[PDB]
Amino acid sequence: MSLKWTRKAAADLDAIYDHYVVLIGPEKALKAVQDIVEQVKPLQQVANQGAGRPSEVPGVRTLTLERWPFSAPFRVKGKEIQILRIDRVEIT
Amino acid sequence: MSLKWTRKAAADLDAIYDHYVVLIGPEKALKAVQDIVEQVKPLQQVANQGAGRPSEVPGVRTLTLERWPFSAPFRVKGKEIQILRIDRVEIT
Amino acid sequence: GSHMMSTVVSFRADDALVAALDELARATHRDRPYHLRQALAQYLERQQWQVAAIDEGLADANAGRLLEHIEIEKRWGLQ
Amino acid sequence: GSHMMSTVVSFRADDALVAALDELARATHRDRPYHLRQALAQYLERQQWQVAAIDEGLADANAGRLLEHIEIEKRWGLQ
Repeated sequence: MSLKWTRKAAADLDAIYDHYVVLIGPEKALKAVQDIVEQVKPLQQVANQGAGRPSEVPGVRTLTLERWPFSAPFRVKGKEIQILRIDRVEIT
Repeated sequence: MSLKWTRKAAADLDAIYDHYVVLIGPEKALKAVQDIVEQVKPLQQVANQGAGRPSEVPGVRTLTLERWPFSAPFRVKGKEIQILRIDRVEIT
Repeated sequence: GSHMMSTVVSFRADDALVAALDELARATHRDRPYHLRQALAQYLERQQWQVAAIDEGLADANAGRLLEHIEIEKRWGLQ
Repeated sequence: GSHMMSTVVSFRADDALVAALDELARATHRDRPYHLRQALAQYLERQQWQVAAIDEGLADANAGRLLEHIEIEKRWGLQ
């Protein structure tokens, strides 16, 4: 199966990089974004495509990421797993 | 009485400008920051130095600003009104 | 204010959270129900912002505005 | 999990908020108390971030790191 990102999710990563560069500088901001991208990668495997928890939106699941306060809403559509956003969230 | 801003509150305004420039561009970001600064100005008058509502922190009151999702914690200290921060907040 | 009726909501909360709530009520000079209403309203507002964000992502996906994962990796220096 | 006891918190909430809460519980497949606990925990966390921010401002003020209002205005083009 193909793992794809929306235009908006790709822009989210760029916005997340800019958010962290001003707080922790470019080397650590880059590692933060790379971590997020590598956490999303296993959604390519069918065994993981039921991970996360039902989002508020129908037919969309949300993967709460480790380490960084973000969530990745996604859905299976045909032969694609679609990463819809990388959204900032509040986590307790 | 003298109205003073902390170093951190001054930096907050610069950070708020950068936050809005990427969303609404420099002309409107500048107006947003100028609005915040002009909303704080009346705290110079003693009649207004009991405005806002008690913050969580003792001896500090918090002015919830109009239009923009920020609050201005402040305190009276001797002959000074001190603007301690311009903090982002969530408002219902 | 509101012109709506209300209902009593109840839930169990660990003692540390209730103690922190009570201390906040003391410091701010507003009672427990005020802060609980603020907490619920703000929570639901945040949840609606998540819906709004997901919706913008669905709009991209349904318009075919989709990028391959490997290309994301390449832009971020991973592959 | 927690090793603490808990207490029942109750408060009156307008029907629209409770309806929005119930709809969120349906969509996410978690009950009312779960979301109410999330709402309270996240609210209190936000309130502690405000304390942390104020504290950093008090530290500046007590160290004399203070600027005149007119100078703020001048940097922002107001006077």
